[PDB]
Formats: sequence, structure tokens, C-alpha cells
Amino acid sequence: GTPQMREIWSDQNRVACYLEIEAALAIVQADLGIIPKNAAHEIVEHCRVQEIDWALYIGPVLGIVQQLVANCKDGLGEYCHWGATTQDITDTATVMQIRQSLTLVKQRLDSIVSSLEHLAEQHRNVPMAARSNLKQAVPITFGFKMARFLATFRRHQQRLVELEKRVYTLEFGGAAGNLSSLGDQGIATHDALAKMLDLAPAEIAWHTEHDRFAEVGTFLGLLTGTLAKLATDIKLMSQTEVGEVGEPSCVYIHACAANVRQGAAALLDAMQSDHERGTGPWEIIWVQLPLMMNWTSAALNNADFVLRGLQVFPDAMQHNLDLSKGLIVSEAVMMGLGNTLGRQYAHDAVYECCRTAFVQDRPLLDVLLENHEIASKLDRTELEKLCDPANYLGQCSQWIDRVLSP
Amino acid sequence: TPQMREIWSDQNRVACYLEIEAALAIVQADLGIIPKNAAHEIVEHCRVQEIDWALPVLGIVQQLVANCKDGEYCHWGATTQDITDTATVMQIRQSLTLVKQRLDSIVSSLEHLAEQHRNVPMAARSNLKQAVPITFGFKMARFLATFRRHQQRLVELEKRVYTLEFGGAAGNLSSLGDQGIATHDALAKMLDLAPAEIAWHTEHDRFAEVGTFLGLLTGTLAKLATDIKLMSQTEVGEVGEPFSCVYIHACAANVRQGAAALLDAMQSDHERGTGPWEIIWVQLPLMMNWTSAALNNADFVLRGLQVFPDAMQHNLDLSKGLIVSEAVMMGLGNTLGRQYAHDAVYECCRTAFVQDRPLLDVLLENHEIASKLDRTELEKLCDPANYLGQCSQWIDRVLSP
Amino acid sequence: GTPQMREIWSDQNRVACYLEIEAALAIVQADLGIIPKNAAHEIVEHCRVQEIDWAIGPVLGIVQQLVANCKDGLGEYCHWGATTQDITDTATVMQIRQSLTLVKQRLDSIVSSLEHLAEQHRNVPMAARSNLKQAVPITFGFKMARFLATFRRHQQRLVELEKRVYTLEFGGAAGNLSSLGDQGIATHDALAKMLDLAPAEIAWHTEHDRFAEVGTFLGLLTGTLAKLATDIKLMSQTEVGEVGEPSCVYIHACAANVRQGAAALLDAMQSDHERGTGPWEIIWVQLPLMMNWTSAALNNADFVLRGLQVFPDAMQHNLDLSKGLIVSEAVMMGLGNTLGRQYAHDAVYECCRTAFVQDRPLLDVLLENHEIASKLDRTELEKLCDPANYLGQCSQWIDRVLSP
Amino acid sequence: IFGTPQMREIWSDQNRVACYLEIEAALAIVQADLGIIPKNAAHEIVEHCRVQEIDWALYKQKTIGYPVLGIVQQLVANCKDGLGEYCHWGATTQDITDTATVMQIRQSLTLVKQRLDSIVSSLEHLAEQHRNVPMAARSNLKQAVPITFGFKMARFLATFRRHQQRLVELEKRVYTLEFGGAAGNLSSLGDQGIATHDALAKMLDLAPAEIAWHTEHDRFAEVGTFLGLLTGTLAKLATDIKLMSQTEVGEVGEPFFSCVYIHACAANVRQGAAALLDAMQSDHERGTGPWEIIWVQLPLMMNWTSAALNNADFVLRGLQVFPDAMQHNLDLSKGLIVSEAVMMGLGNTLGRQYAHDAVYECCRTAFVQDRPLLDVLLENHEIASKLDRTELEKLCDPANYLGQCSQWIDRVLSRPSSA
Ligand SMILES: [Mg+2]
Repeated sequence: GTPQMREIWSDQNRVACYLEIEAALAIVQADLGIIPKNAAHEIVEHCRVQEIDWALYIGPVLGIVQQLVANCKDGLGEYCHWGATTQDITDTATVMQIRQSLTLVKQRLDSIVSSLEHLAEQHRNVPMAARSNLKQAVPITFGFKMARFLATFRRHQQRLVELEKRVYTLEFGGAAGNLSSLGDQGIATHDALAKMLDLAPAEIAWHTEHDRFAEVGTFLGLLTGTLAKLATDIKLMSQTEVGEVGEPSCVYIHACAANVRQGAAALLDAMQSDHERGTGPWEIIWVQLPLMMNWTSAALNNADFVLRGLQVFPDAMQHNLDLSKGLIVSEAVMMGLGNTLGRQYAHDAVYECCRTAFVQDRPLLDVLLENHEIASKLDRTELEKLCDPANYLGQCSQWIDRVLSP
Repeated sequence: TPQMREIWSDQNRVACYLEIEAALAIVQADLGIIPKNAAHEIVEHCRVQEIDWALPVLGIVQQLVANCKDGEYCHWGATTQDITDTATVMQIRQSLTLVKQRLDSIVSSLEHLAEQHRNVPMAARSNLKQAVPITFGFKMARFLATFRRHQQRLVELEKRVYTLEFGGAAGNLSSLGDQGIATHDALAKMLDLAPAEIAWHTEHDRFAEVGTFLGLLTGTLAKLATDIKLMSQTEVGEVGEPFSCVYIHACAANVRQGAAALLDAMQSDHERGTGPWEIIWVQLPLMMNWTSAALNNADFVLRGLQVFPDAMQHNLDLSKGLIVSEAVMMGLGNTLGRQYAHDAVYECCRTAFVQDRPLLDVLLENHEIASKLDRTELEKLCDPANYLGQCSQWIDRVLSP
Repeated sequence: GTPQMREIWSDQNRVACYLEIEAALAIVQADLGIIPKNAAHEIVEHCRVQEIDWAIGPVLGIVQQLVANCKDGLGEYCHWGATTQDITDTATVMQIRQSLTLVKQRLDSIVSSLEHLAEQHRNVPMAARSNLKQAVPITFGFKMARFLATFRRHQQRLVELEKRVYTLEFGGAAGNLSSLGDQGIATHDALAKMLDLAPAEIAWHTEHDRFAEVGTFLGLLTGTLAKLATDIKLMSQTEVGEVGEPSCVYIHACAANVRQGAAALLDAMQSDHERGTGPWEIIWVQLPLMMNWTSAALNNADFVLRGLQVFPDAMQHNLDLSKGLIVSEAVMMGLGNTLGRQYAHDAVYECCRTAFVQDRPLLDVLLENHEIASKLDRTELEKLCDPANYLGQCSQWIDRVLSP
Repeated sequence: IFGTPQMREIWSDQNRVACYLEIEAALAIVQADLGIIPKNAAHEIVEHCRVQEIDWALYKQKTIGYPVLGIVQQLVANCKDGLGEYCHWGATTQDITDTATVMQIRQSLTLVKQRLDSIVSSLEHLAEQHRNVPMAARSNLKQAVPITFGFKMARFLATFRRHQQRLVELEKRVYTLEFGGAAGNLSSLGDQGIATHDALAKMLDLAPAEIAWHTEHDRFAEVGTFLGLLTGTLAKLATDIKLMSQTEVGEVGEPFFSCVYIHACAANVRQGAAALLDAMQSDHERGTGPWEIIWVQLPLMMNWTSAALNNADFVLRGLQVFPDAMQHNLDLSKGLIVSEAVMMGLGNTLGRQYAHDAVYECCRTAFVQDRPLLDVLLENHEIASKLDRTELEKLCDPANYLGQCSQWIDRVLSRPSSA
């Protein structure tokens, strides 16, 4: 994890969220006439994270009320935590930390997206071998490869924005979700509290309805899945025998993605929570979510750093493109010779010349020139042109433009 | 289940294959890529009633060339994964149509149960121990709100998933030259799919996104199933099943692990990868079938659900008033101190518990309380049905969108 | 986490394990003539766990402080021929051995508690449940003996994996200890004997079946703990009240976290070629977490079982809910001798169905059948309707589990 | 993928039902010997306990979810004079399904044992063949130091032997009879329940259970976790083979007369193992939910594993090894890969501390300049004066720094020289 994400989920931002929730609750309930107005004023003033005795801290939030109610003057502590249950404070605090977490994620995605836009543009036309099952296939450009990551990271951005409206929601339902101890002021307290914390008011309690938190986990799984692919591709291209790129780090992403994807499965498990309250499933989320958020930030940090100083070697990419000695663009030689020699003789002639060039480990050009019909109907510099892998890039540049233009 | 197994059959699958091949041949003729003799000849032999049914895409395309007279212009510029993944997208669209219909029925049934049992009192439970009274319609409304969120998640992923995959060997359609993008764009319109911003042969977020949604959806169904068999325990008997929630449990367990496999599959190298691709090809059909089975069972169980309010009333009376000790605290905090009401009535709950007797009987033995409230409701304060909170209004909030 | 279990996995005990390997390594290489006996003495003295200045370089940072503490340049005879993963993974093995020692102690106490509960409540009748619906009568000791057998099998699994896991990892950069020449195997075998570890048959830096196997065992073990927590807390329902806890909800989360961690460890087995940071770091993270989650689950189960709250009266009350329907099967057998096996079936089944729709005891409805009242009078029909008289061979099955 | 034909046949409806009928037949025989049912009835039941008399239409359709009863209803109504009504006596459905699954697992593990046996033999063969073939070891896909291909094969070989030990160890727990009735106590069998169980177990060549285990799923999950551990090794093998067969590497070649399929198998099997661990959370005495997880995952995991085993067996049997490519890749760093050997070789002639410092920075010089480490070392006037070139060029030879690869292989093969 990164210091930045690490302290978002520290005990200390956590209770700071607790105190902000208790302070907001007292103001709303004093504004509604539920608690004395002066009591809320004293409670809010002692809602400072610099006033907890960390040494005197079994009871997650109650330990913070015990030091709040027994801290205020004239028993004005009476009145904090009025009508709230423990999970109301934990889950709304968790929601606040998620929003802080996703702020970092959005910033990391922006830098990554920007790095990819630059790499896609810079290396728009740098030829390299595309690879299928780690075997060379047909030529592409490195910029084309980067544009495919860019489009994926943009889709992830869309997913992040879509879940925020569901996830950024208040949890305030009391013991069983109906806020029974507040009478006909429960919904009013809830709706104003959400307001006060800049959170969407809940349509109903969700203490055992964990689709909001699990949806965050599954998004982290989807996102780190893409980061793992980026890390794998980069260390594949920086192999000693490949050497097409160089790191300015990606091995850490692999572990992060593997841990996060299993954590997302655990959060789905937690969705099976019985009746109105369930400690067990709740404890899964209490453990996994901060772990997955920290793993994801480490992966994003490494990917961001690697991409910003990523180093590209077009000489190595061209060298690897030349390994097949013409065979990689055998399809191009088929069509290019179809106008001069006939649609099918071109197919049959280069295919048979392709087998020979393969079995003899010779350039495809050299075997084509051993065909007298080839050597008499079309000269060598036009056959070299067709055998050059750099002349068979397709519409990589226009596909790149299509990604860069939104 | 049959409709879901029909979508993912070898044979709806090949029908999807032939439709893509037919549509590709048509657009390629309109753009001047393939001759109009052959394009028209390929369309007729795009019949699943013409596959002789003895064993992927190339096996059906190799027959198709040796099928429509003299056809070898079909599959032009396309790779195998173009056909399989676009067919998978088409099957996902049909799959999600079934899911939308089942969710509609489930949401409608929950709209029932919230209204009927809006005021049916029952004991809420925390760690399977009674807490405070609620209503059965309130419990159903919390399920209804969740399923509505799932519906929104479904619509949101459709715009991404319903996309064409047509990129060729390495995604750049090199064999199509300056007609690659045009062929792609035209194929998408002909299949009513959005054109891709770029190839995604190894970019598996669309397919994994479908899986994680199935995991989120089946997670809620698993909760509904567990709560239902918990409420139908012999010792509880507050509901029943019509006359199969146990089948939902296994469906969700398999779907959630299958989603982890799809996230794993996103780790796919370079431009093509059979390994990770095969994870999706296996798990996605399995997860769809498990989800449809779970949805059908949930739909049927909710469609004819069993409710017994005097079972809930009997269970509410088990603690003999202790479950509504909070209600006595509020009503008694008006005459005494609200905090004094806490400590005095809590102390009464203790003796009422250790001696197994009602809270009403022990409260009357405290001279301070017996002076602030008469006998008649110390009852209704101890009556669990008089401490339901704003359950009915919370239900209205869910029913109104 | 638990107190004894962090500090096994604390950076302190880890660094202590690092220093023991380096100390043992120097002794081994001095006896073999690889390094001069100065440093074995000087390096061993500075392999104190209270001389380290706290503050990547997991292992390299600790040897840097070992060259910097030793005399006269003697300190760069330490770590000779070793790679970082040799020290980390051998430490992990030592920490796993310390971890499993706790697990065996917890398993012994849990087994001991179940042996007592199986004997105490051997004849305490209760309702068995299928899909959370009552089935036929059993005894509470029968339920406990079934847990006892499972934990005994778990004990067997732990002992079997110990001989594979308690193995040295000392292979150098690529496993062949190139820099040690013809002394590599001799160094390895002597070092393993110095640490009371089995010598490896070969290097296993990217062969993670030993570490993953530990994780799958934790998954199997916490799975049984998760069932125990579910049954106890299903029996502690307000509407059931058959047991009470003296603290099982935590086990549920522990088991769920362990089982996904085990899947991550299996994933880590996909490690390329001779060294792999990616997969190795999965294990570095998951193993300590799963050990602490498992120790917490074992602590709770141990405490809950030792102070288990058992109420036979509630078990008897729940047995009587069906009012004889629970032992309808026994009523047919006793009366099948007189009327015939299935004639008894259909007559009793049809009486049971009637007793259900009328919410009346099965004895009352059976006595309204003139044919049944002719083959058996009341004392016997009511003995047959007593759920306590249809426990099968529960007690004998208890003996089968208790007497090994 | 789909799985091998035998493994597909082991978990087919045909073989499963055949297992049912063997259990019912064995139960009838045991209970006739105990006087619980008449012998003529047991004899008539055994004669009709044959899978070739089952009408698959009545079972495939209209079977409402009756795994065993659909076959028992056809055994009762198949036997003459209503003698079939004596079958299934005292047994519950899960007794028949679980015991059948046990017998199917044993048949499955017979295949796995045979496949592991062949794979081990290929690895012993490959380890011996290429015991001295030099190649570059790789760390994070970067070259590290020289090893031999046989050393790499022996590291797989040692792993599979440990897997073979795990297989044998769980067999004694898994090959167990499940016969406990409705709640595990065989209530309807009275004082004959235990006698029926022990005799039925011996009749099926299974260990008698210590007690019922209808919701105690440690045996089945343990099978799943073993398949996870095993396919994990197979996935590493498939990954290493695909890495060594990259166009830019070309060190091995698959027979192709297959490794990518292993990756998907292992990924699905390891997630299935997690689901089986989840199934262990089964309440009270009977649980359809958790039991159905196992019913689904186990056959899938067995078929995925055999597919992975079949591919690995085939690939290892016809594996093409290219020592020239391995040698070509060893020479890529032009001596940098054995810089450590050059360090040690020069310590006596130059001083061990100068040898470290001088040769180390000569390496980065050779790296940034893309030149042989030999050429840069000769440009060091102190070295070039104490050291002729034919002697440095032995120290710069990657093939002269293999360590004890050969002897480590001996340990794995159990050569008499290893002891
Ligand atoms: Mg190694």
C-alpha cells in the first residue's frame, strides 16, 4: 500500500470519520428539536480527533462515545449517538473512506490514461510483432498496443463513476433498520444526516444488504485485472530475449491483482448475511475492503510510475520482427502478388515458398526469387517491399485516432 | 434451466456464427470487398438446418466454403475469436433478456409482499438472536430496494457489453487494408451492436463485468434463500416455500467462484490468448445457467410465498416483553429522566430474565414506575406490535420509485 | 490475529529466524573449511536479536547490519552462497513449524473438549435437522462425536504435511548453488541438519506446493470450524435455545478469508522458471494472514467448546413440537410386526397426515384407528411415540469414535 | 476443456447409476446374510441390479429430481413377485450418492495415478537426457545464471513425487463408506445398523466410517484441494513450456502431432477447490445446498484435471528440446551471465576485493556498450597483464559455471551415487 491510501484506512481517519458523523448527527437532531441545542454545540466542539487518548482504545465506536459522553460537561454527552447503532457509524464511515479512496483511484487513473495517450501518440507508427499464445502473428505498432490499454482504462473510469452514486450513501437505520428509538423522527433524522455528510439518503436500511460494498470490491477486481495484464505484457516485452521495453515494479502488481480478485470473491460471500444484522459477514468486509484498497493503490502507483518512465526500444522491436525472415507477412505477399501473377498462383506459390523458407530457415524473399515466374514478372525491390514487415501495419494509426478522439 | 440452456446450446451458438458470417458477407459486398455473386450465395447456406451436426468456427466455416457452390469469400478478414466473442455477446444479450424478465417478476412479487404484510409484526434478528420488532413487509422492501439496484447495474453494463468484436488476427484487420474500420462499423450496425473503439481480444473487462454482476445478483438471491429457510425452520415456522431455496445456495457459491475465474482470465498476454479465453468460454455458460436456475427458484418461491403472522406473533412474545424494552424506555422517559428510564428499566429486564417472568409483571413492582404509569399500558408499551417504528413509511419510500 | 500468533509472524521473530539461519550457515561453512573460523565466531556473536537497528531489502538490509557490526571485515563471510529467498523461505518454514505447534495444541484441547461432551451428553435426546427442518431423533453426544471424528482426520492431515513442509530451502541464485562449487550439497545437508529440517531433494524457489499445501490445510480446518460455529449459533437461536455460548460469528469471517487465501496460494503455484517475485509475494502476504485468521478461529472454538452451554430441557421441548410425528418411522416398525411392514406404513402415514392437518398428537390419532388400537394398547403406542425411544445406535457410534 | 474419455465416462450418468446398483446389490446381500431381508429377495434384487435394464427415458425425463429413487423405483418395479420392495432397506438417498461418488473418485484417482506415473517417467527420461545441456536460468523473466535443462526438469519431477505422496495419503481417508440413513444413526435398522454398515463397507472394498459424514465434507474437499495443488504444478509446467517456446526463445517445442488448455483447467480447478471448502459450511445433519456444490464441482474438477494431465503427459512424451537455441540464449549477455564466476576466478590473482570491484564495473561497461565481457576485461591493463586471454575466456564461458546441477538431479532420480 501507499502512504496516501494507508492513512485513509488508518484507525485515525476512521475515528475522525466517527466523530464527524456524531457531530453531524447532533446538529441535525438539535435542528429537529430532538436534543437540546446547547448540547449539540458542546458535543460538536469535543468531536476532535486530537482529543482521543489512543492509549485508552473490544468496542470499535462505543469506545469513542465512552470518551465523548464522559468527556462533555454537565452530562451534555447524554445526547450524542442518539438513536444510532454501532454499524451505522462503521458503515457510513466506511462509505466516507471509500469516497476518499476512490478520489485517489480517479487521480491515478487520470495519470495512467494520460501516460497512455502520450505513448499511443508517440509510438503510433513504431512497428512491432503482435503475439498470439506468445508466438509471433502479424505486425502491429506499439502505439496500437497502448491504445488498447487506454480504451480499457476508460471503460474502468465509466464503471467507477457509475457505482459512486450507489455507494456514496448514508447508513443510518438503528438496531433493526427502522430507527425505532427515534419514533416519527427517524426518516427526518436520516435524510438530514445524509444531506449533512454530502451523501445520498438511503432508500432503506442495508445493514445486511452488502451489494454496495461488494460492488466496490468487484470493481477493484476488474481494475487490477487490467493492471495485471499491463504488468505481464511489460515484463514479457522486457525479457532478456525480447528487450522491446524497459522499466524506469510490475511484479508487485501481479500479487496485488491475485489478492484483490480473491478478496472480491470473499465480499460476494459476505452478501449472504442473514436477517437484519450479521457480525460474521460484516467482519469479512471489515477485513477485505481496506486490504483490497491498499493492494489496488500499490498496483496503480507502480503502473503509473512504470508508464510515466516506460522506455521503448524500436530497434529491438524491428529485430524481433525480422526473426521470421519474411514469413510474418506472408499474407501480404499473397495479395500483393495477386494482381501480377493471378489470385491463386500467388496463394499457391508463396505458400509453397513459405514451407521451403521455413524448413530451410531462409528468407522468404530468397525462396521467392528461386521461382522463375516470380523473378521474371516482378523485380526484387518490389518483392523486398512486400517482404518488409513494416509495410503491413493495417489501420493501426486510424484505430489509435479513434481511441484518442473521445 | 431450459430457456437458458437453449441460448448457450451448441446450436443457437452456430446460428449466431452463421448470422455474423452472413452479415459480414453482406456489408463486404456493399463496400466492394467481396463479389456480389458470392455474398448472396453465402446468405442462403447460413442455415443451422444444413449443419450435418458431426462436429469451432472453422469447422463450420470450412463446410460453408465447400457448401455454397463456388463461398471462399466468406469469413474474409475475420479471425476465429471475432466470431466466437461476437456470438458470445449476442448470447449474453439474449441471456440478459431472460434475466430482465425474471427480475421484473421478482421485483413485482416483492411489491406485493411489502404491501400485504406492511403491518405484520415480526421479530428482527441480529446474529440469529431476536432484536426489536419490525414488519415482514419491511423485510421484503429491503430485498426490493436491493434488486432495483441490481436492475440498474444490469442496464449500465449493457452499453459496454453489447459491442462488436471484429479485429482479425491481431486486431488491426491488416488483410482488409483501408476497409478494415469501415467493415467493422457496418458489421456492428447490421448486428445491432455498438462498434468497438478498438480490438479487445485479450481485454476481458466486458465479459468479466458480466460475471461479477452475476455474482452480485446471486449474492442477493443467496441472502433471500437463506432468510427463507431460516424463517421456515421447524422451531420458527414464520414462512414456508410454495407447494427449493436450497438450490440457490449452491448456485451463488459456484457463480461467485466463477467470477473470480473471470477476473483471473483478464490476465491475458499480448493480442491473443487461448488459455484465458478458455476460462471464459467455460465459466460464462456455467454461470449463466446457475444464475437462471437461482432466478427461477427465487421467482417461484416468492410467487407463492407462505406467511403465518401468528407464528411471528408467537415468536415475538417469546421474550415476554423484553424485546420491546426500548419501547417502555421511551414511554417511561417522559415522566422520569430519559436516562433514568434507561437504568431503571434495564435493571428490571435483568430480574425478568433471570426468573423467566414477563417484563410487565416486574415493572409494576417498582414503586417509582408503578407511580408514573398505570397498568393498562404498561401493557401496550410491552406489546411488541406497538413498537414498529416507521416501517410503513420506509416501505412507501421504496415503493414510490 | 492472536497474541502468540502475531509474534510468530512479527518482524522480530522473522529477523530472529534470519539471524539463526546466518549463524547456522557460518558454522556449517566453517566446519567444511569454506570460510575461516574467525567469522563463524564473529558472525555468530552478532546474530543477536537485540543488536539490530530497526530501520526494500528484507534480508539484505539485515546482513548489511551484519557486515557493519562484525570485526575487521569478517562480516562478509556471512550469507555466503545464499540468496535472499533461501533465508526468507527457510524462515517461513520455521515460522510455519511454530505456527503448527500452536495449532496442534489448540486441536488437542478442542478434541479433548469434544471427547468430554460426547461422553457427557451421550444419551441426551435431541432432534436431528435436514435443511433446518426436523428429521429424526439423535443425541447431542452423537452430534459432538461427528465433529470429533472430523478434527481427528484434520490432526492426521497436519502430521502428514509436516514431513514435507519442514524442509530447508538453500539453493542460491538459481537452485544449483553455483558459487559453492562441489560444496553446495554438503553445505545444504549440514545446514538442514543444523536447523532440524529435512534436506531438500532439490531447489523449490518457484515450486510452492509445500506452502500452498499448508494453506489448503488451513482451509480444510477452518471449514470444519465454520460448521461448528454455524451449528452452535444455529442452536443458540432464540426460538431454539439448545446451547449457549460462554464468539462464533468471528469464525465465519475467518473461514471465508482463509478459503479465498488458499485459492490465492494455489494461484501462486503458477510461478515461471527459477525465480518469481510476483507469485512469491502472494505467499508472503497470504500465509501470515491465514495463520492469524486460523488461530483466531481456533481460539474461539476452543473457548466456546470448553464453556459450552447445554440445555437438555430445550432439546426435549423442540423434540415434542411435532407431537410424535418426529418418530412416525418408529411407530410403523413396532406395529408392522402385527399388520405387515407396509400395511403399517400406509396406516401410520395416513394417521400422521391427519395429525398434521388437525394439529393433534399422533398418539391421539393412532388411538382413533380401531385396527391399530386392536394390535397395540396405549402404554406401547405412547412408548413408540416417545422420541427418546428412537435414538438408534447413537451411543454405540459414540463408542466407535471415542475408543481409538 | 471437456476432459478425457475415461474420466468423462467415470462421471457419466451411465457409470454413476451402475455404482448405485452395485451398492443396492451389495446392501441386499449384506442384509440377507444378517437376516434382515429374505435371501430369495436379495438374489432377485442382485439379478436386476444391472444398468443395461434401465430405461433412460423414464430417468432422463420426469426425473422431478430423483437421482437415486428414480433408479430404485425401477429396481422395486423390476424385480419379480414384488421382491424389489426389499431393496434400499434402511438407506437414505445421500448414502447411495456419496458412496457412489467415493467409488467414482477411486476410479478417477486410478487414472490420475496412471497419468502421474507416466509424467514422472517422462521427467526422469528428460532429466537424464539433458542432464548436461546448458541453459540460462531466469528470474522475473530475466536471465540470472546458467543451469541445465535436466536440472529444470528434475525440479518438476520432485514436485510430482510429492503430489504422488499426497494422493496416496488422502486415499485411506476418502475411500470410505457413507451409510448412515436419515440422520446418520440408521434408526430404522435398530441394533443392526452398525452391522449392516461394516459388512457393506467390506462388500464394496471401502473402509468403514468411524461415524456418519453427510455434512462433514472434509474428505470431498480434500480431494478438491489435491486437484488444486496438482493442477497448480501442471500450470507452472505449461507456463514454462510456453515461455520456452516463444518465437524469440525457441528452446523447446510442443509435439503438436496443448499447454494453453492446462492454464484454463488449473484456473477453474482452483476456484472449484474454494467452492468445495465453502461447501464444508453445512448445517446440522443434512444440507442440500452445500451437498449440491460438491455434486456440481467435483465432476467438473475431475474432468478439468484429467484434461490437464492428458495434455502434460502428451507434451512431455514428445517434447522437442533445442540445445542450440538454449546455447544461443546463454551467449546473449556475452559473458555477463557468469560475472560471478569471473569474480571468484580472479580473486587469488588480483585480490578478492579488487576482483569484485574491477570485474563488476567492467560488466556494466560491457552492458552499456553491448560488448563481450571478455573484451572489456582485456582493456583493463592490470588484468591484461596478470591474465592471458585463453584463461579469461574459460572464466567467461557460461558452460563452465553450472554448479552441481548433475548431482542435484542424481538426488531426485535416487541414483546410488546420491546416497
Ligand atoms: Mg531457483
